Amino acid sequence: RLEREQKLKLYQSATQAVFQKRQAGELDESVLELTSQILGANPDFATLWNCRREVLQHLETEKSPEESAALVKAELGFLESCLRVNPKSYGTWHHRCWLLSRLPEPNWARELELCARFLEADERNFHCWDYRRFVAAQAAVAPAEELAFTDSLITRNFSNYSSWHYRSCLLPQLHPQPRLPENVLLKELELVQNAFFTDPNDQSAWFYHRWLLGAGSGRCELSVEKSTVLQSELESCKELQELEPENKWCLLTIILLMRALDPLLYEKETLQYFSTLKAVDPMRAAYLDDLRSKFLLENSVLKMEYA
Amino acid sequence: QKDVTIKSDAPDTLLLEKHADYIASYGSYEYCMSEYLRMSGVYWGLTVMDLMGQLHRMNKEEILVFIKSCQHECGGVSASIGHDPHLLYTLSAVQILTLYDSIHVINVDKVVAYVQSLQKEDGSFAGDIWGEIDTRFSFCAVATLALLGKLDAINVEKAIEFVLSCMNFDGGFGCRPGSESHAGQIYCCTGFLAITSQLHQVNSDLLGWWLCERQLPSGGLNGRPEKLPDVCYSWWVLASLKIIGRLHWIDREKLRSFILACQDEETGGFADRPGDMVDPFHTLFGIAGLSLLGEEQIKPVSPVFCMPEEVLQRVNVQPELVS
Ligand SMILES: CN(C(=O)[C@H](Cc1cnc[nH]1)NC(=O)OCc1ccccc1)[C@@H](Cc1ccccc1)C(=O)N[C@@H](Cc1c[nH]c2ccccc12)C(=O)NO
Ligand SMILES: [Ca+2]
Ligand SMILES: [Zn+2]
Repeated sequence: RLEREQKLKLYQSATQAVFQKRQAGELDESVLELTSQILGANPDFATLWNCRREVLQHLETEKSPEESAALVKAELGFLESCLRVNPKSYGTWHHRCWLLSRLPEPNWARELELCARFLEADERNFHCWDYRRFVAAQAAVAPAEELAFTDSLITRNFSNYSSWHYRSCLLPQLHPQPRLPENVLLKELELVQNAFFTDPNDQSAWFYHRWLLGAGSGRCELSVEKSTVLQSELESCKELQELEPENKWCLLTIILLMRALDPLLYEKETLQYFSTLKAVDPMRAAYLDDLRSKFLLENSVLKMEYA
Repeated sequence: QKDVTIKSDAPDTLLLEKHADYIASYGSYEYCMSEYLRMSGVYWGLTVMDLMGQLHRMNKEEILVFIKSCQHECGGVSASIGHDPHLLYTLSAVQILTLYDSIHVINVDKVVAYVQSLQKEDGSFAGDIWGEIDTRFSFCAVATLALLGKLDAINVEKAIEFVLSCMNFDGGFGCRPGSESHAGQIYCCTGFLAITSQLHQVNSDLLGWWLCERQLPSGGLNGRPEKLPDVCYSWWVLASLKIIGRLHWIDREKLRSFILACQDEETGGFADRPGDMVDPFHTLFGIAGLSLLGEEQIKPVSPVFCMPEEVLQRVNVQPELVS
């Protein structure tokens, strides 16, 4: 308690000191000193990151190339130390981006490795994924390399929502149309199916799978291979349903598969599965009723299309 | 899987009088450490007091002077005196002045010029002169301008194009193009799309599903898959659902019980989760959540602006929602 009273007065005094120096136009290393003592514990104090940038911008004008490189290397170390303490601060990640974007010869390979390290610690850190995308763009890293990165992350352990998300963005880049190709789609279906049969509680694979089911070319355009793959998925989900009777993701996916295969032919079973799913996932009853209503309306329209 | 377990002696009734008392006395260690967001802190306190019918217990004249002293020569508003201007605190300031019907306390023309100056060629907005790009700031920009009646000052079509480029495979939105979906970002982007009349471009059934899957067995909502529930993500999720006409897709009673369990019966205020330390941020979002769920003791709240609807009716800024 008294230590907090100590820290508070130390931050307070350092803060006043920085503001005081700022009005005076004293853009020097003493400010870097003061802010380092505040930003470590309080990285969300954005005005202090602004002060550091004003100081660094000022100092580069009135110092040698070698002196400015030294200041930049000291900044990279300070930033890394801040990130280790709080890897989820917008201000710290932005300052690192601001810094790297103005360097003459930035080492992007080192930055990609920084990202790999932080993603080992927290594979869901969206600040780090965002930074990695920034570095990948700057360094002109190809989508295929990043696709390789995501697979290792997905297979080596769980916590995969962020990795699947990244794939959803990378795949369309490997096949850019101004809606994935079927060969690509079939491979992704295989990969994601492994995922949710490895961990059927992992919601992330199920969310990505629902996307892949929509990313096709249509039910009356079903190829023999895709038709067979989806029917196989359907049977494999029924298998899982036996092993995990409380698993709602597999029940929803069964409904979605029957939709993808033949809405009218599977109408009976679709309605049966809605009843089971609502029993198993009652908090979603309202959602499921609206989905069922939408499906029954689609079916009425399909039936009226009859010649 | 990851969830909280609510205990059977958790509060189960709304303690409004205690909440007004808590906010009325707030700011008489963490207070001084959060001075970098003071303007937003003031907004949270005033808005929740107004939702509870208690705004008069706050100090209007003192806040109006503080706001004027936080507007910089460039037109932007800072979080506190001597701090730097930012879109976040510019919005907060304008929300406060709207609550108080005192917009001409600051220089509106310069606010408009500041917001206008932060738009980039791709339609995005930086938060300030240092260039951080985030859909949060697209929302701050249009919400600020909407409240001032000056939405026409920015490039709206390019702003729309940028926000839509942030829409993801799952129907949600992230910070920037390619960023992962997050409830906070979804709230900002659906708010943005409500203000700019573009809700028809949202896949409401897909996003609605992603949002209702945020509800955990405890009744609380998380902000993305595999995270613990929190009384504030609970708010971003519900406001987004209301904007897209899918509020009924969550279990209202279970969520209401979770929110009420986050109250501190002794001190007043809400915490992020039951038993934790309260703060004005979670007090606002807990009370705002309860209002959206139809709590009679609380004023109707705008899901777009998180201000009382009666205030928005007054300035005639009421975005049409999906339903
Ligand atoms: C900067 N903030 C945060 O980082 C919080 C942290 C937190 C929340 N719950 C537990 N910890 N995070 C947060 O508010 O997430 C919000 C958000 C909003 C939009 C996009 C992404 C994230 C919070 C404050 C805070 C800090 C630390 C601890 C608790 C609250 C914050 O200021 N959020 C902003 C979010 C925001 C951005 N634009 C807005 C427009 C209207 C309303 C809100 C906002 C806010 O409420 N402004 O008025
Ligand atoms: Ca008063
Ligand atoms: Zn919270």
